[PDB]
Amino acid sequence: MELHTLRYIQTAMTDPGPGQPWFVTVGYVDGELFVHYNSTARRYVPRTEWIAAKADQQYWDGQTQIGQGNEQIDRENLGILQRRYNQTGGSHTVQWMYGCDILEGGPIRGYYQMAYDGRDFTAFDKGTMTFTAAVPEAVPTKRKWEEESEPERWKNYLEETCVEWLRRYVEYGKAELGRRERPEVRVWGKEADGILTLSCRAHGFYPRPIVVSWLKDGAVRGQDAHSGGIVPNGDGTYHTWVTIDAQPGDGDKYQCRVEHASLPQPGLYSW
Amino acid sequence: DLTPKVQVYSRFPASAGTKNVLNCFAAGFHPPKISITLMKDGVPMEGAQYSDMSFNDDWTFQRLVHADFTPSSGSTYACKVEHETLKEPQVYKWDPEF
Amino acid sequence: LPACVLEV
Repeated sequence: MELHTLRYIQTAMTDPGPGQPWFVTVGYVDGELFVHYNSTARRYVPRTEWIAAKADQQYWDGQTQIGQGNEQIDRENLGILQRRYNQTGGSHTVQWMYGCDILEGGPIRGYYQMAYDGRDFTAFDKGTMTFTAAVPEAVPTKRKWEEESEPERWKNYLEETCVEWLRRYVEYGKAELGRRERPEVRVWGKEADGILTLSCRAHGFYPRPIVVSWLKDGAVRGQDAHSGGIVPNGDGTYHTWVTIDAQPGDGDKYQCRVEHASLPQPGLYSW
Repeated sequence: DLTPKVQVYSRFPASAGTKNVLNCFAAGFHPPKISITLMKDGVPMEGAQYSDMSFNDDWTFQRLVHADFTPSSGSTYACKVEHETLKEPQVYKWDPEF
Repeated sequence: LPACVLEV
């Protein structure tokens, strides 16, 4: 089944750090970064080759207008929220995430959520056409938005607009999104204090999902198994590492197994 | 507020004399202001690139810093991380695995 | 295409 996602996330900070823009928006198609805006450049730029190639100038112009408008709004939001919370300066952040998921072309979800200082603030519930106030300070926002018919507006963005563009993007980048990049795998060992820690590292795979298991003479022994999760490289591919603690001299006993879309049969690796 | 969880790794399985990319990834932290510095033998590496601010499903921020480099067996590589949640800079060592 | 968020 063909599953695709479109996701925008937006960050407005009072304290982004030296040299850093205080406002940033980025968009993802199937988890892959493809557009970017920040308050420094003040325009939307492509982050994949396929969006840069298939989109025209009017697309970027119009999107840049959206980005600038969002910046001005969140500039104001930061001020409104700090006063509502009785906070003067220091460090505060607004976060937005919203988007849609399609399966076989049909929408299966649409979300629009906000957080303040790292905590849920509001979430759109599309089913009941209501906004949820997660904290007392969000109650006037809920009341304001539902008063101005924001539910209908976000219902049509999420069910029509978001979905339409997602279907467009997936066709633009069909070859790229469906690409396969095979990991290079290395098993390494380090003994310290009567404990041999065996490491298995998968380098540069795409797509993101992967299963890396430690097999102890054939059986999926995930007891000592510590996974570092899946982490990104700078080049659009991913990385993961999984360790297992063993007894000294028990190294040729363990096998690393890597299951990934680029590998027709699972890879087996050892020290 | 949430402390950064940090991993250091290279793009390719590293080899002597072979061009590569050194990565330092920090995730799971609040507030988003953070300092991430790649170090070679206790000296900042030139040419570091920084990912644009972004965050996960659970609102926690993450950032990747990466730089082209050719790993020397004679050298030590690390990622130095500073964040409000930590009293002192935290240093994460790269294992070359060669 | 992104949307416009709204003032809180």
